[PDB]
Parts: sequence; C-alpha cells; structure tokens
Amino acid sequence: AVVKCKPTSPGRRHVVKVVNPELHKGKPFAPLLEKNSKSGGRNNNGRITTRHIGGGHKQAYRIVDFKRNKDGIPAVVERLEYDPNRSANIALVLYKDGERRYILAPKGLKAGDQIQSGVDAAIKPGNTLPMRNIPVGSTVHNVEMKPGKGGQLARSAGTYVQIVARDGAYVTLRLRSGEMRKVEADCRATLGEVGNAEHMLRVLGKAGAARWRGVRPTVRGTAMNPVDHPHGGGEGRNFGKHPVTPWGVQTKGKKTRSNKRTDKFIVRRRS
RNA sequence: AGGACCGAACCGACUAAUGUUGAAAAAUUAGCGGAUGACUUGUGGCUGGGGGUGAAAGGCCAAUCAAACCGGGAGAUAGCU
RNA sequence: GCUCGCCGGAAGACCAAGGGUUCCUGUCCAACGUUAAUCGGGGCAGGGUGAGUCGACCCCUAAGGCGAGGCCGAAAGGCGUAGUCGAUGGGAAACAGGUUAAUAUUCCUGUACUUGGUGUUACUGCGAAGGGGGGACGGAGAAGGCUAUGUUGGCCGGGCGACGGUUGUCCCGGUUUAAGCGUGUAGGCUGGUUUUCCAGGCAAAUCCGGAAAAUCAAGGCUGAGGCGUGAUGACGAGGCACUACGGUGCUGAAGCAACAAAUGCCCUGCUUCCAGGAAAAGCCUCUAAGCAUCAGGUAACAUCAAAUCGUACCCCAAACCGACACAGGUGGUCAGGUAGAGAAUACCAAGGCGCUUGAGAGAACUCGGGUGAAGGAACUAGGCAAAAUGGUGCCGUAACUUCGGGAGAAGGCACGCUGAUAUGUAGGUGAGGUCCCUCGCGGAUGGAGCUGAAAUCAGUCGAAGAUACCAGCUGGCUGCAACUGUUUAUUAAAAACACAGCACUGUGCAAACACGAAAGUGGACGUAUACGGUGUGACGCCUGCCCGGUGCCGGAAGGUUAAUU
RNA sequence: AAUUCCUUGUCGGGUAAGUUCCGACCUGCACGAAUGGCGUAAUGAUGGCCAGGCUGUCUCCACCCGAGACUCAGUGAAAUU
RNA sequence: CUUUAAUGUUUGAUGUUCUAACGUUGACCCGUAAUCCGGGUUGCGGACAGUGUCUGGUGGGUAGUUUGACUGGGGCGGUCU
Repeated sequence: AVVKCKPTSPGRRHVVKVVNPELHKGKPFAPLLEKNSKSGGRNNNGRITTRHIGGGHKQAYRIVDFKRNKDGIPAVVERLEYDPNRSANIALVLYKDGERRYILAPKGLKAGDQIQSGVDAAIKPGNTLPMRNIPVGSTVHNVEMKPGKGGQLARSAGTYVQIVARDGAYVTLRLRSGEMRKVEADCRATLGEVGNAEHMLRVLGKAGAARWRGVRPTVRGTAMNPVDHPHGGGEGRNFGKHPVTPWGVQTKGKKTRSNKRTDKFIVRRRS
C-alpha cells in the first residue's frame, strides 16, 4: 500500500512509504542465502569506476531461479519476501518433490497459488513457457534472450514485455522502453507482470534515505575547478560551454551505442 | 516513530581574550554547535604522482601539494644578482 | 611523623597498542633533573618475570594479499582458478584464599574442570576432501524478573568522651566466603509420537525436505538468579607469646535480616520498523566408496600427556606519538557515599597527589578576577566583551502556518523549616499464620515489619527559601538558503557543497560508462519503476517569445573528397 | 534589489536628528523565468535593522583579591651586531 | 576491320542462401571434489562482427609551445621601411 507520513519532523513531510503486510515478517530461507560484499564502486585495481556508490545497509544475496528449468513439476507459493538486491519482491515456492526456490513475484500472486513451468503449462500468471508456446499479444516478464541462460529482460518492479509478433524461429517483443526487439522462439518467459507497481511512487524524503541504498552524494561539475571537470569554475556561475561528461562526451543527446554485433534483433529502437 | 527536542561522555571548532623567541611549529581559558545518526570510534585492508581521493575548498595524499617525497640525468639553464 | 590543601566518571585501579628492564634492593652525585639534592624513570652492581585452564602459537574464516597450471602482456610483469595465507571476529577447560624487597587465576594450601593418547572390560554398524542441521548474527523501543552494589536495622566487639551535656532512641568498627557439583525456578520458543510413500538435496542415505494416515496431548530444548553443597574449612575486627618495634607463631567473637537497586544478567529473548541485517570450522547427524568372528564406534574404569613463546614496569602518561621529565594527543574495562533527573555539578570514601627553583616586597603597567555612587549603549565598524536570563509545578500563550508547528511564545503565581492531617498517609515490597495441592523454588489468603512520595491546613525564621556549584535573555521587521548535514587539517562554516524532489539525455545487457597496451574487473551476481551522465535544487503558483549561430539528433537529389587503382 | 552608475534617488514610517533598515513609486545605467523566476511555515553558532531588560562598553574611572613585573640566592637563553 | 545477340571463360557490384573460417560473458560432458582455462558434443550467429596495416574526418580528452618592441612607469592608443 501507499502511505504518506505526517510532518512531525523536517525530513518526514515528503516521505512516502510502500508497505505490504503480505510480505514475510521474519528471516528468509537460509540455504538460498549468499554473502554479498559491497564494492564501493571500485574494481580489482582499487580505482573508482562507477561514482556515487558507497555505504548502505548490509545485504545478503537471495539466490533466485531466473531459468525455471524444472518442467513438469507443480509448485505452490508459500510466502512473499523482501529482497533488497532488486526492486521487486520474491516468492518462496515449494515443489512437490520438496525443492524450494525463489522467484520474482508477479502482479496478482499470493500464498497458496500454484505455478508450473514447461511446455504443457497453463496460461496463468507465474507459469513459464517458451515463447514458441506463448500466444501472441500476451504479457510476460523475466524473458530469456538466449535459450538456457535465464531471464534477463523485464525483471524490475512493474515491468513487463508484450509479445507483438511471431515470424519464424524468432518472435518480436516491445520492451518497456518502447524498443521493438526480436529474439529466438525458445526463450522462456514467465507470464504476467512483476508486481511492485507502487514502487515508483516511493518518495525517499531525505538524504539519508539515499545513503541507505548505497548512493553517495553527487557533485555536479559546474563547481568543480577546471582541473577536475570541463565545466570547471568561473567567477560566479558562468558555464559557457556545451554540456559534457568528464573525459569529454556530450551527454545531452549524443548516442553512444557502438556494438554492431547484434544489428539484426533491433527493429524500432525508439523515437 | 523521528537525518526530532534539551543535555554530559564522545565528535566538532562560531566568538573573544591570552599566548605569538608561546606550555603548544594552531593551543589554553570562559562561552558555542551536533550529540539514534548522511553519527562516532578501534583493528586490519584497497586506491600511488599528471595519478589517487574529494557532500568540491584546488582541498587532502606522513608538520611538504596549481601536480608528493627520495635518488638519478645534473656541475639543468641563468643575456640576471 | 603530626596538620593543611587538591583530584576523586579521576590527577583512582586493571589492560591493549606502543616502549623494552624504565620493576625491586644496595650503592654513587661528575654529567642528566630548567635550582640545591643525601633523592630519582640518572651512573654502577646484583636480583627479579614460574601457566594443561589468561594470551599467543594452533583449528576456521572475512575484507583483502600471494597464487601451481592457465589467460594476457615489448621485457619487467598484470589478472586469476584449484589452493594457500590473512583478525579487528568463531572454536575445550580454574575459582577462592595465602604468600616475595620485586612474579602469580602462573608458586603454595584447599577444592575443581577440559581435550586427547594407551590399556582392560562390556555393549555394538564403523566409515568422507560428500549431503543436511547447527554454528548464524540488524536498528530502535517497551517492560518484567534478578544480581553486583548500597542503606537501615539486628548481632558481636570495643568506647563513655581535652569544653556545657552524653549507660542511651548514644558513638566507632566489623557483620566476609569463590569456581565447581546438584536442584532446573521466574520466564521464552516449539505441538508431540508411530508407520507407509516420494521427479528434490550433483550418487546414495534410517538424516534434511515433501505428502498422506494413526494415536496422544504432555514432550522436549533453552534459561538469569535463588536454595543446598563446596565450608567441622579459609578469611575475620581484636588478643595471647616471641617482638633489633623491621615482624612472625597459636588463638581468634558476630558473620543475620529488611528495603532500595543498576546502563550489568535472563536478553543471540520478546514486541515493532525498514534501510531487511558476515563467512567457515569446531560441534550434532546422514549415508557412500570401502572394512566386518576384524578394523573401528560407545560407556565405565585405570594410566599417561597437555609441549612452545609471552607474563617484570609505565600505559589519558615524566616510560607511547609530540626534538624536552612539553598545560597537547592516545582505544577498552571497573564506576563507592550525600544532594541531584543524571557518568552533569558541589563536597567526600577507598586510593593517589600538591604538578623539580624558592624567599621577601606589596610601585607603574600587563594577565586572570571581585565590587561600585548617579546615569544606563551617550562606547563602538558593530551591545565586541561583560552584565543579565537560567530550575520544578500550575495558570496562560499572538501573527503566521505545509495544521506537525510557531511555543519552554510572551507573561503570571507558588517553592524554606516544624507540626498535624497520618506516633510515616497514598503507593510499593511482603513475613508469620491460615486454606489448598500435580505435596513444589507451588497457589490462594494474609497482612506483621521495612521503605516511602506529593499535596493540604496551621505555625515559624530570614533582607533574600529554584538561597551554593549547576542552570534558556526575550520580542519585532527583513535578506539569503528549504530543512539535518558537508567544506578550505593550520586566518574564510557562508548566501558555497550535499540534499530529497524535477527535468533533459544516454543505455536492450558481452548495456552505456569507467579503470586497464591486453586479459579482465567494476557497473551487477543488477536488466528501463534499472544504471550512467548533466543541470536545477523541499513544497506551492508558474516556467513565455527565438532554431540564424555553435552543438546534438535525422535526411539525402547534387557537388567536393583520402588511401588504393 | 547580494543586481541601481548618477545616488545619501523621491515620498512616508521609525529617531530630538537615520548614507544603514522597513514600506511604496519606476526613470530596471546593467532583474527575469530549471546556469530557473515570484512566494514560502519551520530551521540557521547566517547578513542587516529596531525595542524591553541588563550592565564599568562608555560619561570617568576608583578600590580590592591573586599571577608576573621589582629586590635577594641558585641555574642561565635569544633575535641582533 | 565499322555492327550485336543465345554461349563459354573473365572478373566487378548488389541481393538471396549455405557452412567449414571466425565469434559465443548459451547449454551439456571430461580433465575436476574448480562459475578460471582448455578440450569435446550441440545450438544460435556467420563470412557480418572483431583485430592488424594503410588512410580521410573529428579530437583542449592529453601534451609540447607561441602570444613583439619603442614607450617621459606599464597598459590602451599611436608608431616600426
């Protein structure tokens, strides 16, 4: 649910929480936990590569099954859980054979609902089938891009893919970016939409709320001194040059895609 | 409940006086600010010089920073003292 | 040695890091000590550090480092797998008392415990570089139940007062005792039990997990403290003999209760919230390969072993970092009494110090302070500085507002002591007795005693009763920035930097982008409600006109146009 | 006006008297709408201004308590030349 | 030898298709008790991509440098035969 707190303190007027009591009020499944050490935006060379990464609350990694390769075995949802490593929630499923796994929680999933992956699976939210068996025009998420590697598209809070066409061994998809991409007709896709759509309405309300997420403050560049950033300085606020990143790139319209390896799966990139 | 209030430890350093061959190569004294938090602290680790880090001051990187320190090129060059 | 004064949430006590003999004793005073010095953290000499239980080493691992082959790279070398290292973390076990000039949970006395090896005996399915469990974990908050500890009383011992009074409702002191073993309570968590079956746990499995039945509700795990034992003991204020008044022998009374009570224990709990909270081993289990009248496992008993290094002393300081015996800096732990909300503050206990030049004088001037006639900011760049305000309760409290605030607005009244109410009340704690009982650390009743506010009425003293230290000046108009925050260590704390929010733009994952000759890593074990960049900077009302120029995104009819030929 | 040269702009308020301050006027030397514009409760060791109270800040200093200064003994510097 | 159509050979451009180079930060197996690496089977891409040499463009992202003299001080102006 969406909740707007009261202005009992400067730093709480504009806070907007996303509460869901259906989530588990306890510890998660331990066998599916892993250590997740924060990097601070640094690499094997110890140099900052991605700025504004640092701090944040300690997090343990929940092993999620993006493949759903256990076909022909039903599974029922036990409880919904909070996952800090992603924007969406996860679901603790129990297979008939006693195997437990985590999966992304769709829109209208609950506890006790059944799901089945494979080819003969029914067309209901939570089930997973190759897009070869998915009817055209439907909505799916956690889509594979190459058969066998696992879902890579539409994995965020309220994201979904819509199958719009099927030509041959390939199928066309409009992604949440509006891009029209085509992928092979053997990539598993979980039906439905990821359910946390009230996630975009979250308003942090204060600076610390960003530091809990592991986000360090962002310094613009206009006040930076010429040795530091092209925008540099100036007596007052001059900024009389073209917007540019550090290292000298525009950042205000210049397209920087230079892959040329796919060059086939793109149809209606955007615009 | 709170980057909430008053307020010690703790962390800070706004004013003033003293001191300025000082007790001290930046402190003392009376007051001041934060004090459950973007807080603070111990231990150990990573990032190495046109590079690092930087809630960005050209700030910090061993009392040294508009390009550290040591050694070397090297008895640099000095139409100037 | 008698007094004085100082600290006493330390200027006390025990450690780590660090230092490395500064420790104790004797001796010496040239140099060192900011003076002298018989003294010394000084010179010389000798002596001193005792561990199966503390710590390290050791087993396990985090960040991270190295890294067999290998990938990559002009050489050097870089990244990294298997692995091996790496605490600041996890992992077996000792308490009390006594004792040296200097060491002790290390020696001694007493009483204990843990992990292993060997052997005997008895009962037996043993086995891992594998599987499972467990280890294993956040913040805040609310209590309750306990202890440390303290206070009073009682008990024991001693004392009867340098000056009026003090054989009593008087005074001083003491009133101590461990781990361990045993009981398993307050209270917390969980429903147990038997059998059958199964696409899972890399193969297997009696174990984990899943399903379906049966029979039962009482089963088990965890757990401070208390009680008992430990203890016919040790300790013990004071005595009896030795006593060079430096001390050693024997003896040695009371050794209870009530109240109060922690930030500590139950509590790695409970409740709640979002930012969703290490790993591996030990340990407990499961079988497999394999070995089975073996080997091995299990219980009891016996016996042996538990090595090695560290252990002195300072450690908020004269011994560490600061060139000094330097108003500095340095992490953890123990946390007494009176008043107090309090680890503030004042005064004190234990304990430790008076800060390594003194004496006298009592001028100017300087530093730190105290008081002040009348006036009261006339001072001055400016109320700088200083003065003042200052607590608790009650009453009361404006514009404005994002309806939370503003606000402790402003302002006003009352605060001491004694007595009564009430020989000490409300409340809290709670004995004996009584009743019950699954006869227990039980339950009910019970109210003794202990402790104990606040208020009211009356009376009374003083110039003054929040009398000391401690302890908000207030209000009004206004600029800037929303706010909490961050910043030029060492002249600038700000209107700057961040900020939540808003927008533009890029990025379809081998993502953009960044560090790298490269491999590769970060981004991210993320996937457009995501990530990067840019600018703006809460919220509210709004964000206009202009695409010629620069740039960016698109388009092509034609022209120009490199290498090459 | 954190922007206004002329300029202490003019009028008014406050003051016995106001180059600052507040509020209106527009002739905006040279505001202007995300290098954002106009407002904005709250907050600020923030800048400016007016009051009450308070005072040795001052009219105008006076006395007093301590530490140095001064004398005596011991030890015994420095910049400079 | 002026002339041009079915062939052949010749190479060139474009398009379609294929797989064997190549790629795979897809899957599975072994080395192997190993998310490295390599090999192997297969799938998806596919002569594109990507790399090297050459070459045009862009290129303060990063470097090495320049930016005059006279002058009633210098700069501005003016001047330099």
